[PDB]
Amino acid sequence: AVQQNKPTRSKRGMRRSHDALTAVTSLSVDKTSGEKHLRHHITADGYYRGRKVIAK
Amino acid sequence: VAVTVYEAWRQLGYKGSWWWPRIRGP
Amino acid sequence: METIAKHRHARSSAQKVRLVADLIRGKKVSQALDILTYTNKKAAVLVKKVLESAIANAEHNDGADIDDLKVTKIFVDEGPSMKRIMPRAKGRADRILKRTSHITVVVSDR
Amino acid sequence: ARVKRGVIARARHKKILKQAKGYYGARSRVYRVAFQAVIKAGQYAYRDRRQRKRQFRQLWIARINAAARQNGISYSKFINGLKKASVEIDRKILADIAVFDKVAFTALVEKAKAALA
RNA sequence: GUUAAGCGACUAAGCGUACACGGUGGAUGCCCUGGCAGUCAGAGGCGAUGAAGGACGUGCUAAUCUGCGAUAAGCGUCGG
RNA sequence: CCCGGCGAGGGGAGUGAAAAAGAACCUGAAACCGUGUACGUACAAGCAGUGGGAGCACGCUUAGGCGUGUGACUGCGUACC
RNA sequence: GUAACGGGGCUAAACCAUGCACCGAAGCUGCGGCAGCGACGCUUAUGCGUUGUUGGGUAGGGGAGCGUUCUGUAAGCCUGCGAAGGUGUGCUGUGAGGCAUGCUGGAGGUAUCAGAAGUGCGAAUGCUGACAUAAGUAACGAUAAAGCGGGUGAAAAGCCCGCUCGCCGGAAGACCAAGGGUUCCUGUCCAACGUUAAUCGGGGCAGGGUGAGUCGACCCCUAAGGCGAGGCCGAAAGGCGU
Repeated sequence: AVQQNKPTRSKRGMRRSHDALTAVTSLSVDKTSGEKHLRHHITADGYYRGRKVIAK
Repeated sequence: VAVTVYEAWRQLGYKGSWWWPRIRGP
Repeated sequence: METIAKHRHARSSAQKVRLVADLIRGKKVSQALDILTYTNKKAAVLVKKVLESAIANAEHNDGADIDDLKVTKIFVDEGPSMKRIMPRAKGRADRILKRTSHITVVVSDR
Repeated sequence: ARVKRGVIARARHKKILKQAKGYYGARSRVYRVAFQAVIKAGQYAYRDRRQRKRQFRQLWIARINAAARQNGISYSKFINGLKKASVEIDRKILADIAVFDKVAFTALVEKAKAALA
């Protein structure tokens, strides 16, 4: 099956109105090192909730 | 480097199909 | 003061890059950087490099104090395309487009 | 001896496309569609230049009828009386008076009613 | 001041039209040591003393054109 | 000289009458794709215009009023060869 | 799907007879403008007046025009104080059109009256280039299968080391011939190529690498068959043969 008429740029724009992205809206600050990270994830140097995880 | 070149191929098709019965045959 | 950085002939379709572009339109640079740090997209890397280059340009050539910059304008244009050939069944051939894009970022202390 | 059609064609296409401003979609961007749109607009303008007069006379008659019934008589008998009294005021002026001057219209109604009776 | 009844601006996920500024693309104008049709002259053939046409070589030189042939971008002699 | 991977691409400085003449290089139209500003649009049914017409914005004007853009609501109206 | 008044509705807003009003078309009249054809006058010739009348149109016939590129008038006229071209705005004619001017551009253009045409594009499943749509959709090529630690690096699911796991094993192992022609090995690079990334590659660039009295070609001998001095045939070209 194929189209019978060329759809317009208006219809193309309308279909894409649900395609936008969303930001994380917030980060967390570690208690000791003070760096930022996602919640429930370790920091870039192996810190999590003050403790010092492996940091390989 | 950073210079690009190409060509084309246009052998089209070779018909001979419609292996099913005719639309409004005899 | 207006400062500009550009990336031309970037290897990505403009439609895919425009999704990341509007996440930061109108933000302060400090939060724009960390927004771009945590988006899992290929285009985020390109946009972040352009933004950092623009900040460095503004700081070195013209006046300093990156603490008062905002992203005033940002837009993506379409660059030239490369054409290739992909074979299909029964001896047909198809044309493939490899699209590029241009990226522009403007920052301003005002 | 050899003549190139480069400049004249562009001039004609721009001339046509200039008077298609404001039309929706391809009707203001593409020459083939815009040409048909402009022709049809011309035809419509020619026809409406005649429909306008009918529409306005209709509106005037409606307003005069309303005012006359306000004063206690219908449109048909009103203008019959005005003809019998030999008054030549036309319908545009009558409608204007009916809206903007309530006393002169009452005087006209009195005169028509007197002539008719 | 409180109750009722009536009437009612401010939204834009996106979309339209107009204008301002851009991108892509290579039309238009202006060019020309490249072609086309002629007039007036010239010459109407080259080859067993090895032709037409080629292969391989040849430089301070990787390559490719232009010359040249183990005397190989050249050797002698007479003139400019 | 600066950002970057001792990148690609940029921003300054300098040459030049001109770099919006920077080698993807005279001039650079159209389709097509974007960013910004004004107006309209989430109770409304069809060749998308045409006749009538509030409201809003901007400019001029000595009020008077004009000019430009948009266009709620409403009569008529089934492309071209 | 009401569905045999266009609807709502109607006991007159139905039917018959009589009468007077009004609505209603690009028809007719009023006001302004254009053009054709006559008649009569003036010029007593172009033309200018008085009137009367006409102006829907396919196939088709007749009459007047606009614009483009070249030659003459042209060693003239315009133009670096800004030409052709591009892009806006404002005037003007019944039309094809014309004129003026702001921005861009950076060296050519042509009154007037004549002459000649590769002289005007929306359609031909027309020709050539560029760019859209479907759509950021279908697919990424055998269902033999992968897990972890270390290294290098701007960046490691895929590269290099190590330990496990799985697959083939009259092959998916090892030699040749035909065919190909540097794909072989080392160092360097990641633009393009690899259906993803790539630090890797049969990719880019630069060096290196093939050693024969006995292996094989060449060489001696002939098969099928080819060519063939003389010869026999055949308009020529040629056919068949010792």
